[PDB]
Amino acid sequence: RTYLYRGRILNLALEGRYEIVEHKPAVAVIALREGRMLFVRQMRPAVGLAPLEIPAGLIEPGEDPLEAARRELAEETGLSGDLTYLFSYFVSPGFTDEKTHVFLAENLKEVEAAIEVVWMRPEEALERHQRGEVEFSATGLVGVLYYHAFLR
Amino acid sequence: RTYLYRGRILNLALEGRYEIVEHKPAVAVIALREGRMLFVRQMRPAVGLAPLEIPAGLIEPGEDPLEAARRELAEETGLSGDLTYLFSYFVSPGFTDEKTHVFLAENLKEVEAAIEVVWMRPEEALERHQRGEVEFSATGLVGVLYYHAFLR
Ligand SMILES: O=C[C@H](O)[C@H](O)[C@H](O)COP(=O)(O)O
Ligand SMILES: O=C[C@H](O)[C@H](O)[C@H](O)COP(=O)(O)O
Ligand SMILES: [Zn+2]
Ligand SMILES: [Zn+2]
Ligand SMILES: [Zn+2]
Ligand SMILES: [Zn+2]
Repeated sequence: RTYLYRGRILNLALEGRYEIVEHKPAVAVIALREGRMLFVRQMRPAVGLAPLEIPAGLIEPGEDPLEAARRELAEETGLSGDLTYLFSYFVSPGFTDEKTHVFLAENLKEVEAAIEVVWMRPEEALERHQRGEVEFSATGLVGVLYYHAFLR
Repeated sequence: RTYLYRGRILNLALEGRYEIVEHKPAVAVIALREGRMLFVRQMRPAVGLAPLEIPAGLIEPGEDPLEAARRELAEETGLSGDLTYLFSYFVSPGFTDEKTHVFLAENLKEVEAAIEVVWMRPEEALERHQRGEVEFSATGLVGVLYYHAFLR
């Protein structure tokens, strides 16, 4: 494990063959309300566009998944609710170790009044994408599929 | 966009603030057969473990998503089938531009006889994970949720 770079949100290392990008673990929050899912959008310079996503972020030091989940929901949408741990996944285990912890939010309450809050019915997000009008981050897609799988 | 590294499967660059890992687009194949989903496992040095995944890989030069999908299914499981484009997503648009194209495979036929082929019912993969016995890559999770959403 030889490091070629130690950055702000990632490190670039080598393990002989493998190029490994170490990355901080992250969280994602799935929230449904009156048939609409809470998506969000922000400019993403890494991809040149603003894909459809759900409240998410990096787990800060001394903070655990749940806590991180709570903070992200509040900082990105100004809402708080009852969170339940659903599952987790490695974004791309082929080169990075970024692991995302997904949560479900219920009984959302306005606790606060350029990260666009986008309430939208999962069915329409799915249609817009199939029509090529909008893109998906892993979180957005997982939010939609999860919904179609367990929240209808 | 200043490059700090140009590697084999990724490039590390800077856009003033942003640390950007350019990555080749990838494909993923969802296949169900007699209630079992076709998962796969391989050692992943980037994460130190072998998460539950579905046939996937990098799109080679001159190859399009579908073609890549076909090749991966065949090289990793020795099967071929009827593939349909489902949707796509950016693994982690926060730092990388890796985009994955997900396909569904049907009417799988053995076209060929350390990437472990793991046939397993999505319900059990889901239970094992909830029990903390197994991890998920984004592809594996998407495969499971997609199944629970549209293939039951
Ligand atoms: O998460 C997997 C990504 O596709 C990585 O880029 C990984 O290195 C790809 O490896 P492979 O082609 O063996 O699936
Ligand atoms: O795909 C998003 C990943 O979490 C990236 O690491 C991204 O840089 C995180 O940014 P933020 O905390 O603003 O969501
Ligand atoms: Zn954030
Ligand atoms: Zn931070
Ligand atoms: Zn491959
Ligand atoms: Zn290759």
